[PDB]
Amino acid sequence: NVVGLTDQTDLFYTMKAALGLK
Amino acid sequence: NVVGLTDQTDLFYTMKAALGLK
Amino acid sequence: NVVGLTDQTDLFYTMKAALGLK
Amino acid sequence: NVVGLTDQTDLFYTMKAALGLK
Amino acid sequence: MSEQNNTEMTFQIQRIYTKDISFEAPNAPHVFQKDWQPEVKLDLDTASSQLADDVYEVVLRVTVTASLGEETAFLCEVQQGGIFSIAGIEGTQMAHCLGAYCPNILFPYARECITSMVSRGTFPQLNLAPVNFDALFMNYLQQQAGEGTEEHQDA
Amino acid sequence: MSEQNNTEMTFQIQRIYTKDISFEAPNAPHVFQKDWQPEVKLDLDTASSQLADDVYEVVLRVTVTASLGEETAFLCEVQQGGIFSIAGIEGTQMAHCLGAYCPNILFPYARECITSMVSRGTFPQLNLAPVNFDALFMNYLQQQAGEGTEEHQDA
Amino acid sequence: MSEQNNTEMTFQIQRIYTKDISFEAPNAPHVFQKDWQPEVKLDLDTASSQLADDVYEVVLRVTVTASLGEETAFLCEVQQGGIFSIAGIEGTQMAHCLGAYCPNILFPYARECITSMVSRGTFPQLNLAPVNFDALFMNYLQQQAGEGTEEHQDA
Amino acid sequence: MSEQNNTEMTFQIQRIYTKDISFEAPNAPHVFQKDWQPEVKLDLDTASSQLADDVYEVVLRVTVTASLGEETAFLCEVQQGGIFSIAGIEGTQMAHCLGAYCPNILFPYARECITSMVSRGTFPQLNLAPVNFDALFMNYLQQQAGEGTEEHQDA
Repeated sequence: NVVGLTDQTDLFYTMKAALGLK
Repeated sequence: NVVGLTDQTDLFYTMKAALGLK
Repeated sequence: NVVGLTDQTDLFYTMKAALGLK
Repeated sequence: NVVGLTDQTDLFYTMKAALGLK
Repeated sequence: MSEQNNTEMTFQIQRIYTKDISFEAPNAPHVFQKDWQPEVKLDLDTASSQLADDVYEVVLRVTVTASLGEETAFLCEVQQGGIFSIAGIEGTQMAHCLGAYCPNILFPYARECITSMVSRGTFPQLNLAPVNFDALFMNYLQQQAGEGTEEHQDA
Repeated sequence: MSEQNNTEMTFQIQRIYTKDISFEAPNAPHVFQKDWQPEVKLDLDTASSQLADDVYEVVLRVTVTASLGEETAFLCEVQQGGIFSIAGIEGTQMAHCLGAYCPNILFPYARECITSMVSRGTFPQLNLAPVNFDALFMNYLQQQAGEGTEEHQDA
Repeated sequence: MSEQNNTEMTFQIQRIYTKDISFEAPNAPHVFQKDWQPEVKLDLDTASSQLADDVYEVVLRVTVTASLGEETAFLCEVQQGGIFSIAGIEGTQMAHCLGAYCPNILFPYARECITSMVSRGTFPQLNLAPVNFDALFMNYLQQQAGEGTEEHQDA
Repeated sequence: MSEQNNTEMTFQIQRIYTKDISFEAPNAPHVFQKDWQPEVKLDLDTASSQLADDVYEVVLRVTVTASLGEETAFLCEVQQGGIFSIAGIEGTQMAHCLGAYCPNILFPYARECITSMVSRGTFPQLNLAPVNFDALFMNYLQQQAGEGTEEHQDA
């Protein structure tokens, strides 16, 4: 009401790595 | 051997629970 | 009327299995 | 340099209520 | 398989694990604003699976729901599967094992998978009542049939 | 107007919960850079308490100890309690209530509460195997007989 | 335009809770033949809603795809929702609130919920790394690499 | 010794984990008779440990002592330790990061570990509000004054 987003379905999360499955 | 059956939508019983959820 | 608990001090089950670890 | 700490057991706040006890 | 005599009765649990889990609380913030009056209706469904020769799997789908008429508070459904290494028995005797006893083994696990699920969703704890599938099966079997064969001798 | 079949057992779950939770990895960063070879020493315990007349409190204390030789990785413990209103059965059956039937209810909850703590301390998946405390209690106290399963099915 | 000043702002967490849990193990009975950590593939969606005035309810969606070799192991999806009563922020500040900060609060709970369902499916350990939504949000508003072109010249 | 990494500001979160957890429900079923949100007192205690060169851990101790009526309800404390690779910042700027920002990264996970044990002990949920330790640290530093006779005289 005071505010309102586009409701970002598509995010921006980037990482040069993985979980580290050992 | 101990096999040769199939699936079935419910056995023969639902059960109607009712806790003190107030 | 039925149950009168005192205490319990015996674990007959000494455990003979692991948690999948080696 | 890298480090340079000066920690104390008292920090920020205490709060003997929080949340909103109904 | 090379079977040249008769494999005798055996019950071993190979594995127990949830093959499917589902939780739907779309009206989770709605019921926060509503009065807490849920209709906790249980729905028992059972599935069967042949993994190998004499390796048989039973999946107890415990579908829990709570809906006040038009609005659903939560839905907590768990297909608690269990692989069982069993042999020696078959037919109606086995229909008791896989159709009553084996889902009754899976039932504490499915109970908890739902009980934890509702508590994670910020719904009051739901401990499902102990359902004796075996007793219920006796009613389907031949209307009670026998039951109460508990000889009862201590060590 | 007659005492018809005493053996029905009035069992109702009142409330299941953790009396106590613990996880101890004092050497956690140092033990993470260590060789993985844990001596999985499980310490199981079951203790019961009378709260009121026939109001039965059961607790299941499951402790996991992972020692990589001399070096302990972690010490986790959960005491999964459970209040249960109970009547109908007594003697060796009262002993089997705390002996198996109630710890069996509490067992999957005890398991998940540990595995949570293990994952929090960022160690691998530790899951306790299905222990049928009933079958194991029968050798201890009360050799209990099974279900009165008859041979019959018509469809 | 946004004619609002003074970096005060305010919200209080009204409720944190899971709205959805999902765990589908389609290959499960057969895929366990491969004892290995199944290859992790992450997905993240973020939603919000309006319950009442200044009361916004953000939903964090995490989806984890995993496979042993070239066949599926498990699929675990959780949606950690949360009610937050926000005021003072607007423009870029409100986009930072419901688009980054509000999910970032919900993230530890979504993590423990995924790991729970993976544990229930008897699959290897899953711990997702802390994603700083707020930091990567700041970079989203430019969609470019950071400018720090300098000449240290160390030779 | 990989000391003082000078190639833009470095801050790589290597790991989040619990080094210690303790939940006690001392009077658990007796105190549930008072089914109410217990009077809570939270405590914060900071710690930190150099693991290697530029590798610095922060251990956040988050405590919750709660009580219903004249007796204790629930006890909780979690030492949420976190490994952080820090460089490019030094002295007071690094102390601002390590004694405010890094505990603020540990704080969602600290809260979550507590919240889960409160719901496992079946006490009403504990969603602690998120505090900006960064700004509060600045206002904490500028406090060295002995003026202002705090009397308080009721009549």
